Amino acid sequence: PIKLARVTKVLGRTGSQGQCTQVRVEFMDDTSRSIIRNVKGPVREGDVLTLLESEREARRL
Amino acid sequence: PLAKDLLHPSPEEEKRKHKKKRLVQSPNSYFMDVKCPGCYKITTVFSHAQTVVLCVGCSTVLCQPTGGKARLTEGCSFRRKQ
Amino acid sequence: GRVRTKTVKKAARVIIEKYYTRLGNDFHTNKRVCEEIAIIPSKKLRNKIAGYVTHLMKRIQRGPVRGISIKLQEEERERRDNYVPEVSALDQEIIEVDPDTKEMLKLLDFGSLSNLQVTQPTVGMNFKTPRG
Amino acid sequence: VVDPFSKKDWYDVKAPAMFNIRNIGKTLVTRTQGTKIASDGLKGRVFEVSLADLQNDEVAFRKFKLITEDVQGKNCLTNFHGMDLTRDKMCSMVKKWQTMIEAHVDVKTTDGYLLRLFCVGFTKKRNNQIRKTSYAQHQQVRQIRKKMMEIMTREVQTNDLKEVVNKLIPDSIGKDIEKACQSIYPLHDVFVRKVKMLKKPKFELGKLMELHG
Amino acid sequence: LGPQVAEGENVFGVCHIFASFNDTFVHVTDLSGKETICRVTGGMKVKADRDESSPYAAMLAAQDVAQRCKELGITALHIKLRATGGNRTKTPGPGAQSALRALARSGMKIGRIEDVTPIPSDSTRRKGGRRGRRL
Amino acid sequence: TKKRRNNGRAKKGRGHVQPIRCTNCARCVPKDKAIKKFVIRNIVEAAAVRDISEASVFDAYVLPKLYVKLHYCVSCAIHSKVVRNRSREARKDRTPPPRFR
RNA sequence: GCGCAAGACGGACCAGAGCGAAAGCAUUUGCCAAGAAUGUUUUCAUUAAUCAAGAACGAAAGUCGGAGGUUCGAAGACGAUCAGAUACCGUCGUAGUUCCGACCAUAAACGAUGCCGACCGGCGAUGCGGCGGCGUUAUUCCCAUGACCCGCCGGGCAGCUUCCGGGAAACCAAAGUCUUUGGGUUCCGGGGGGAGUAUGGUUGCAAAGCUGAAACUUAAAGGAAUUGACGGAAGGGCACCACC
Ligand SMILES: [Zn+2]
Repeated sequence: PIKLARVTKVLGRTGSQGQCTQVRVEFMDDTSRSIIRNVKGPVREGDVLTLLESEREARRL
Repeated sequence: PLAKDLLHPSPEEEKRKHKKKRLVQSPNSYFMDVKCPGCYKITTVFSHAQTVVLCVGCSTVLCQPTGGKARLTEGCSFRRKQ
Repeated sequence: GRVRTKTVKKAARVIIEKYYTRLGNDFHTNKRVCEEIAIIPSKKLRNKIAGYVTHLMKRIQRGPVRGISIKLQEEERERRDNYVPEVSALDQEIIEVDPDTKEMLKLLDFGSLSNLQVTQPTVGMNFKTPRG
Repeated sequence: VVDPFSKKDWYDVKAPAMFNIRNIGKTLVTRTQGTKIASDGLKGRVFEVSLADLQNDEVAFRKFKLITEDVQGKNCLTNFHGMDLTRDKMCSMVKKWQTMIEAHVDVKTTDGYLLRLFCVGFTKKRNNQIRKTSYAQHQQVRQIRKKMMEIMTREVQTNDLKEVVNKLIPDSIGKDIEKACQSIYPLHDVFVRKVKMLKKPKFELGKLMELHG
Repeated sequence: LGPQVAEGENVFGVCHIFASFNDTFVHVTDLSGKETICRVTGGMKVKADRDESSPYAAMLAAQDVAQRCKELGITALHIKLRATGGNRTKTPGPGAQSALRALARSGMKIGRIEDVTPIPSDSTRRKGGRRGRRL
Repeated sequence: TKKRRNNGRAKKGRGHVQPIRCTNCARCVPKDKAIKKFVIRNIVEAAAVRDISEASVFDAYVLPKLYVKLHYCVSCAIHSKVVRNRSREARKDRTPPPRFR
């Protein structure tokens, strides 16, 4: 299912041309799951991300 | 270094060295004087002795040989010759 | 970025070192005294010397700094260095020697010393670090 | 077009009475179709269940292959077959700067169950040893192996498979090996790493009844 | 259809996740090892020989295999992860932890974790030459 | 001219050292010329260390590990960036890198 | 998942550790005959060092004969990459890879470093043997032995270090003790090519091995080190005359 999220701390900006920010992502269900994700676009700390598959992992492309 | 005294080495400096590398070759062995407790005899035994030294009277062992030094058996006391 | 070159920092260091009594924390009265002490070709350098001085005067309250040397600290360090205690740290009535130290003193015929209290020597010969 | 899992029926694999947990799980087999019988289908089934599933407070890094041989109508009675250490404890044991002492015997129980007692031991770096490694010379690791094949032949030949697996639950063999062989070179972490099963006499029905009680 | 037991007790099957780089396998089997149930590989999901071992290809390989045994009532699994070993690589494939996480997030439970890959005492000759894979 | 003093090898005082393969390239490099590496990592990657523990029917179940020993060749170690080229004076310093964090 | 067999190979433990004349040598156990080092107030008393001729062993590959063929696999056949591939890559696959009887006698057979001998700096480790010593473990306590701990002696494979001295330097405790040149002794080089070729002899089943020119042709070939430049080598860094 779809899962709504939050941003704890932005880690670093990865990608082929530096287009992807890599971000440490908390959930909004009071969950202690601090997943790391690949977000494309401008991000600061304290965003509200919206994922479709909430079990994916951060790689470096 | 560079001013030792080779004519007069210290007595601990003499005993550290090899027995052929001393100023004069001194042997590292001796003749002990083993006393078996069960008997009353005196049998002069080399320290670094090879195959076993039996008493003539009680005909038991005194020292079985080892790598370097022949180990005495139990109760066998010895007083070193001079 | 905003890094101050050797001209601003060299001039600021000499003008602290010579005129520390007039300089304080306000950048504005620092600028009004840095244009009366020094002859600076004008303002955009004058306000950069006076700003590093205003950042450098706050750095002197928190202790010395590794460049300049000013004589309000260097009298306090001088009175800190001429400091003797009342009874020295070498006047101990019970000083601790090993067994073997007492033997060296007996070689030096100091076995009649009364203050020496020989300690029990260490039972294990364990001092090397565990290699591997 | 047909689900093959409608013709499958379940069975309870029942461990022998040497432990605290008696029923260990389930199994699947199809029904008998006249020509073949499901007991033959469930005959050659081994069960490599660990020890923490059979006893509660013990260690978990030991295994036990269990062949089943009796079916009792939703009751599958199994027999001890073999033993093994897990492959994480094995690779955890093997460090670099010590010796490994291996041994094995083809020892015989009193009922005729020809086992094979493998073994493994390692030397122990001391508490105050500044020295980097602790190897052992060749007559030392031949004398440890001599005292290993002594004890894992004198702890098996006096008994049958009743008492051998009672010894194998707290692993008294290794706790006697290290306690006997401190006086040669201190062994560190010594076990029996495998027990195979070479040949078995013909099955008697009432004997396995005694093994389940 | 299933084990006639109360649901507080947890029944056990064993899965043998044969993780490689050609593809990843998920082969659930009963505790005997003899009568197996279903073998949902990683290659059955995507139709691409390049993507036959991707970490998403084992995310979907261990989602459908958690529906056939949940159809038969199995609630807790035993895990025997296996790299291809022998003479080839004894490091697990990348589609192994993903196939574990898809099995542990689909409601199923775990039992024991154990690494049975075929390692030899010593084996025969390696596939390549003396000078190796010149590439 | 002689770049290494031990000839890039650990053979010091024997004639022949046995040949083993490479793990990636499968190249017969001798035993004291293979770059060696011992890895101690968990068998399940650390992202799935929470979700393996919630599905545990056992309490405080320990996590088994992978223990493989890797003998890389010389050619494909520098390709894989596990070993690198150093300076002429850093070449003489054979201490292991600071892995302890 | 249970078995059966077939031949191959002996991990991790495996080290800059051990032994061997060098090639070379790791599962258990026994048998057989050798050896180094150490210890010795044993013995013989110069019996020694290096070596033409002559001789033993000699990785891998290969050739005559049998035995076996698990993997791997020269040659060969296919499929792909490619402008082109008769190669790299992938799938099969004869001789071979394994065992024994003969031959072959060569390698980046290397420490690219002849053997014997003396003198010349340190340091910490290590392996084997011997000697001395606090104090901890086990054989129930004692002795003795093992395991450690602290040294010393002898011989080993090595390491770090240094304005010992050498060297063209790189570097070497030997590659030092060298114009302040002489301890003994074998082999062997004389600018680059032609050429380890031609011929002759000899060895071999052959493959080949040993021994081995000249005519002519050239003014350089070459060794270490420096500074750039270049890299489809790495690490880092930057630019909308780069990208996103
Ligand atoms: Zn390689």
